Amino acid sequence: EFNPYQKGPDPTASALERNGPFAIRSTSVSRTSVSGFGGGRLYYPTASGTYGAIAVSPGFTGTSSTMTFWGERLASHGFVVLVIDTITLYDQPDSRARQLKAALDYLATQNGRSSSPIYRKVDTSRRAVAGHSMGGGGSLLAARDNPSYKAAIPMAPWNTSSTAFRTVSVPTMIFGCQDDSIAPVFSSAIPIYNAIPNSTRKNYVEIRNDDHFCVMNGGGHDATLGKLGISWMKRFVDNDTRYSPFVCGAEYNRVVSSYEVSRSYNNCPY
Ligand SMILES: *[C@@H]1O[C@H](CO)[C@@H](O)[C@H](O)[C@H]1NC(C)=O
Ligand SMILES: [Ca+2]
Repeated sequence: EFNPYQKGPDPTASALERNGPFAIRSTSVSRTSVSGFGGGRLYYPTASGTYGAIAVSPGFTGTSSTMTFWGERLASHGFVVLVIDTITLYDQPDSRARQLKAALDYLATQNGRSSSPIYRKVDTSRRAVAGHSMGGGGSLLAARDNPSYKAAIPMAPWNTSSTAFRTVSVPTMIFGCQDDSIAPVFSSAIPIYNAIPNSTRKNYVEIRNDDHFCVMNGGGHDATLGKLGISWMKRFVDNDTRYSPFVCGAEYNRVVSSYEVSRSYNNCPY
């Protein structure tokens, strides 16, 4: 009933469909300054406090630039977000899983460095992952291999075998793009959703009439996907149950019965 991780005002649909109440800054993380991952783009609230840490991976030949929406939209709702670049454009999901792990390790280190823009902004104990395509698989692999992680949002996950995810205990929200021809939802995203233990808080939202890149910068679903992603991270990274209506109740139903959505699965309520 006391939630120490609680931040921002009581959520409204309209507030969650746009940049949040937290002023943010971004800096880049040079490839040369890190091993474990290929650098990337760091977004953080300027307000004093410690926030959940979120690492986001692009997919095959993907760059951090294509997911800056996720950096800005999540950070502005009260998170520290690192959208990574990979060691190589050709890294497979198991590799993207290690890099997400290492990027989260990096944020924890920088959190103790008085020179860092994120000095004392990172709650080391509250970590989440997300990613596009092979980055989505990577995010679910990292969540499997780091069960202390609070949340995973695989977005249009590629074809890591759904078998690999039968022991995921980390609350997982999967985005699908209905007319994805690169990672068809019916053979890729949906079997992964179904492979996750039913005791694991989970959710699948499928964007109607859109392709593999419907979740990326300019995909055309900033309002709805952002609102779902913010709500998933708030719910599980911040244990903020004010966000339940947006993933399980009235405001989720609004979204998931809307023309924008072609499929919806979940083990609600939570
Ligand atoms: C998991 O839940 C699904 C969806 O309701 C159900 O089909 C399946 O039997 C459940 N799995 C187990 C192991 O009970
Ligand atoms: Ca689109």
